[PDB]
Amino acid sequence: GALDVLQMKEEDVLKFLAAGTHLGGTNLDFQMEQYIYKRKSDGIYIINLKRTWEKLLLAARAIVAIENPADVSVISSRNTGQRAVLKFAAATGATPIAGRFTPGTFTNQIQAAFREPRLLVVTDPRADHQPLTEASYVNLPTIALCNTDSPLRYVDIAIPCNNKGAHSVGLMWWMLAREVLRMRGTISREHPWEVMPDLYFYRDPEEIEKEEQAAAEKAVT
Amino acid sequence: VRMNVLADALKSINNAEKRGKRQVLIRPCSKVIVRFLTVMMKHGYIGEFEIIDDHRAGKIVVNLTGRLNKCGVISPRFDVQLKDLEKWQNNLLPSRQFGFIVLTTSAGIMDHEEARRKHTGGKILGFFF
Amino acid sequence: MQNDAGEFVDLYVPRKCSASNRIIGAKDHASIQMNVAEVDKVTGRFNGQFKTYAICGAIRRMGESDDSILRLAKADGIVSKNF
Amino acid sequence: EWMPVTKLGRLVKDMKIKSLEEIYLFSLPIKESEIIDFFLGASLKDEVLKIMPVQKQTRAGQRTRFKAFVAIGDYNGHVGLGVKCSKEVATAIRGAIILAKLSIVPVRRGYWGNKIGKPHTVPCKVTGRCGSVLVRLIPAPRGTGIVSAPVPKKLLMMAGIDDCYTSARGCTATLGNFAKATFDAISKTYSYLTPDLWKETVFTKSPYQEFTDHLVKTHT
Amino acid sequence: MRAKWRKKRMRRLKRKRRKMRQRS
Amino acid sequence: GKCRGLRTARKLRSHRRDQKWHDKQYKKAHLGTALKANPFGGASHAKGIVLEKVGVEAKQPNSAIRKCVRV
Amino acid sequence: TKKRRNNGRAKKGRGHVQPIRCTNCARCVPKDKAIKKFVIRNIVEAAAVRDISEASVFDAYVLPKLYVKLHYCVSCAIHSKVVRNRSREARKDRTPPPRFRP
Amino acid sequence: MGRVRTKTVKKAARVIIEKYYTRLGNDFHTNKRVCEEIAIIPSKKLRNKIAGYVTHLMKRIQRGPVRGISIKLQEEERERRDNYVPEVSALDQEIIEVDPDTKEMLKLLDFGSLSNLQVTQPTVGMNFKTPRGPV
Amino acid sequence: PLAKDLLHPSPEEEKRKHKKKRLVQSPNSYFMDVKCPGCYKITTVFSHAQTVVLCVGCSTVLCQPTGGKARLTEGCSFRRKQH
RNA sequence: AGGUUCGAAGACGAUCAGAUACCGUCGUAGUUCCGACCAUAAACGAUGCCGACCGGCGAUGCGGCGGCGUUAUUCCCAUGACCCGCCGGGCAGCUUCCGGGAAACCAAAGUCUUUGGGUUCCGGGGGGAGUAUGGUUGCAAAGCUGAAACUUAAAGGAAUUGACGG
Ligand SMILES: [Mg+2]
Ligand SMILES: [Mg+2]
Ligand SMILES: [Mg+2]
Ligand SMILES: [Mg+2]
Ligand SMILES: [Zn+2]
Repeated sequence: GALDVLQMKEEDVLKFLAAGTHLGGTNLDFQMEQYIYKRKSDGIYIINLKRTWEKLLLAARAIVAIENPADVSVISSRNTGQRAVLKFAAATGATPIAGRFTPGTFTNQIQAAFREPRLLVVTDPRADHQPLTEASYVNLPTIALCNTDSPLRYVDIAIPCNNKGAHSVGLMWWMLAREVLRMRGTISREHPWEVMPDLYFYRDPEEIEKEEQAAAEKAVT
Repeated sequence: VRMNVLADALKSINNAEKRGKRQVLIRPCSKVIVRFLTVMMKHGYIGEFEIIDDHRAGKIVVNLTGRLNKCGVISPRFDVQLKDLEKWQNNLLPSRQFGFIVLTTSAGIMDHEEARRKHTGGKILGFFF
Repeated sequence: MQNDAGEFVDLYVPRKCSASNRIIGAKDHASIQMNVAEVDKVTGRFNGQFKTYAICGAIRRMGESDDSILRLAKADGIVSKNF
Repeated sequence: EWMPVTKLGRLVKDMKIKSLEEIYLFSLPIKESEIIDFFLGASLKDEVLKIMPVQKQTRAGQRTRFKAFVAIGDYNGHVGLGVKCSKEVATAIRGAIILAKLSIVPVRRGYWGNKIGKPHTVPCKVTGRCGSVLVRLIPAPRGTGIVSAPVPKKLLMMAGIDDCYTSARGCTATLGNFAKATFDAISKTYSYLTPDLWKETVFTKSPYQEFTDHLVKTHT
Repeated sequence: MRAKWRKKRMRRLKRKRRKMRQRS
Repeated sequence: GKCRGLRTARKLRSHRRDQKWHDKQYKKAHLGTALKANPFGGASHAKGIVLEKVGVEAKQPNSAIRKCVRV
Repeated sequence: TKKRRNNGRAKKGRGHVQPIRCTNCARCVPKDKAIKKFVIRNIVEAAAVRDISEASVFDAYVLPKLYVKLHYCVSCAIHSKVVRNRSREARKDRTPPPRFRP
Repeated sequence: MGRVRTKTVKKAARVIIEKYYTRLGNDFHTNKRVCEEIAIIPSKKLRNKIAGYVTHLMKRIQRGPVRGISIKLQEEERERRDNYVPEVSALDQEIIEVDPDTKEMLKLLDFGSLSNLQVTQPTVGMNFKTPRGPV
Repeated sequence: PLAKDLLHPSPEEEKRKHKKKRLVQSPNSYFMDVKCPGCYKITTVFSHAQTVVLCVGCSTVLCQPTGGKARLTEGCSFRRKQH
């Protein structure tokens, strides 16, 4: 986005920094070298937030360029992002795939899981290598959420952010959903979105089984 | 050791073209290299190119337009005549519609069609199509 | 194609990769063609039309489709200059 | 009675796509053989090249299956080669015919020199490769015919090339590799870049994105 | 026969031939 | 690889005529020993006198008597 | 058919490597080719440490250890099951087998 | 031992649970009776095996989802999963610990010198990476 | 990447590259003014000296030849010359 | 010269149907050094040399250049041992639909019908045969150079499936 309306905001920067989203791994990919800002003395590569925002807007433009919202497929094989892709698909009309990705979904036209999308969106190239490889048989362009150490073999609009932190993954799936809805005619762009980023977050069953009972105790007393 | 600077330039350009690089740097520059690249430029197979001038043999950065298939060389600079130029054409060029054989004649470095037009033969340098 | 009488004797003209200027073959299923939806000046809303790029299979297999699409967006102004 | 399960098949069935070149332009894969006989009806000619009985050594001596190579194509610019191995010869023949129909490629035709009528030969010399077999197709002047071995000769005839010189190297007795190398050489005629194709390409809407509103209501 | 032992047997045969020629 | 210099023709020609002795057809046709050993002596046909009528066993997979004449 | 890229030995920038005698059959083996097994054995077995400690004069004796660097030819190594035949993919793993320490 | 079920009973159990989840319940005899009319099972000995696996699977379904699915179950999990949205976000911390280098990045982006950002002492030693090889 | 700007590389890559492998050869060495203590004379010394230089006025030596660069003795200041 | 160990030949004891062997006890030449020969090895990376280009990564050896910090001494710099990098020359490794190849595999065995950077050696179906003869070298053993008659429809390579394995 080259315009002033499509520019970074201080609250968005705060959300990014709170969830992380700018600390990558200790390894760097030569194709992500131009997204990396600088690696600290700790050895962690720090990404460029303006660049990752530009990539996010580019992916949002690619998504909103498709007429049928059901024709874009959002996937994630990792539980740190399964909830995010499910909420994203519910919000934007996409078709979700969470967890196991059966081989031949895009290639074998026999099994009931078979589908033909026009755009694939991937939480992690390393985790979702199989759907990325299958996209090469069916003329399927892909967007991925890449980290500093992830391959870019079959990726087009790789957002160079993070694929390790649950907070970061959920936050940026929320960012993509909000941006595609805002560029569509559903949000006014002035007031903040009513959907909370923590909704897209994934949490561990250890705390799924305790937070609600603690809160119920707080309510009863 | 390096004995054919033109051959090295042409192989470097061929490799960069096959890799899809937008630019490539030929380290040793020569007048024959400049003329060969000029005829390729005039036919449109490459874009602009730059001659970096150090006080040694200069360097060249050429911009590849992505429309080059092969730009090989004919290292033994054979004596070609107007009577046997067409056999070279058949042996080297992919088709009669396109492709060029570059040869140095006493009228300058040119392609085979221009050499035939001004009725002169020379020494074959290389080809590109 | 386009013999000397002027008619185009060719049943189709194949697409070319906007990144590396290669013919995209009919059986290049790895290759992609993608639209990017631009927005209007003030409100940043989708204005209907888009801008199209094509990437061939070899280019988008060696791993540089990201860089290619980013450069094309910079050239067309979708990605700002100060990127 | 053909009920497709493909967006492309649905568009072809509903006559949205008016020619096979529309699919070829966007490089969409053909996964239903009923797509192409819609376009090339009563014009696709079929030929069986060879029936080689491969067999796998087991406890029960040898388990013999049959591999059928089939060259299909209309004599106007579309050819395809399909190979299928099966327990039975007739099923192998049908499978090979379907596979050849799926792997139909368009053939680019040029002129040897001084373009006058319709193009007849290959636009430039091309080379196909499979195993150790290398097949080189060389443009030929009008009226020469197809000078080649019988196996690539009938394949080029079904492709629609009228005139062509050829040169083959390697173990051409391997009919499968010979036919596949010739098919690759035929296929890459469009992949080869020529100065007349230097014009900056213009992009039209993909069939899917053009008929999105049809696929949602029909291919639900 | 192992090639090395063929070599050895050939050496013996050559010695025998040389001795016969030397005798004559 | 092979030399390609503008004045290596002597070496190329000498190498060709030196390596041409390494295939059986050229050696057979240009050494003369095969022609000397040939009972016909380079002739297509030849006349002779039958000395004896003999039978020759065929090779192993077959089983027959081939009728030949010593000439 | 070359079985191993390293030919079964660690010899890259060397011309000749001095040999050693296998500790089971006295076969001359190149030192880089031999299987090395550095055993730190307890000088007293686990069924005897109790008796030795009970009969030890000192209040707390740390029983010594026997340190021996065995070398094996591959014949002896395979026969004694120090090394095993592995699949074509498994042969390319240089990671030693796990210690099974927990 | 030797009570492991077979594909023949498992496929049928999954299918009839998917088709007739509303009709069926978690009672063995009720399930073995509903199966008698929702499926033409030739054998009683296989019918009640199917019924037993059906009761097992439905007892599982009441607790948590399995590989066999139901559309109402998907909708129930969708309407139930969007819960425990905290009254305060997990990403609105009053202060944010930030590195000096990232602070330089922010001032490059022009969004530096924010009140919420608090710079931290950079780590010293560069003692990352693990020692190479065993030991 | 494909769009490396081979004509105008940035100073960090230029300095990182080898002397001969740069776009134009530039030596990594320099000449420096050196003031040895107890005198007024300023001597020009190569930064990669292979000899043992010294102020004519002051008997102490100024550089010890080492592997790469001249080894200025403790207490001697040096200044670059015109980059 | 010197000869401890080992150990061709050899003896003996075993083992075995036989056992001129594998196993054991001895044990000659040799194995060690000096001088003079010999010029051969699966002398292997079964892979010419010089040069150019064509991916990524983590290491390692040497040299050089930078940098937070820890350490060694002393009152401070250097200067050594670590830590993070960069450069160049190396021995290599992992990965890759660069590309190649019959494949195994190979960043060279790539840049090869889109065939030409320079140059050396060398193969032409399998045997006969590295034989015969001639020459030459050597004290010898042998080394180098090196056919033919005749014979044969295959011999081979890489992978696959099976069958079998003390
Ligand atoms: Mg050796
Ligand atoms: Mg002894
Ligand atoms: Mg050479
Ligand atoms: Mg031979
Ligand atoms: Zn042993």
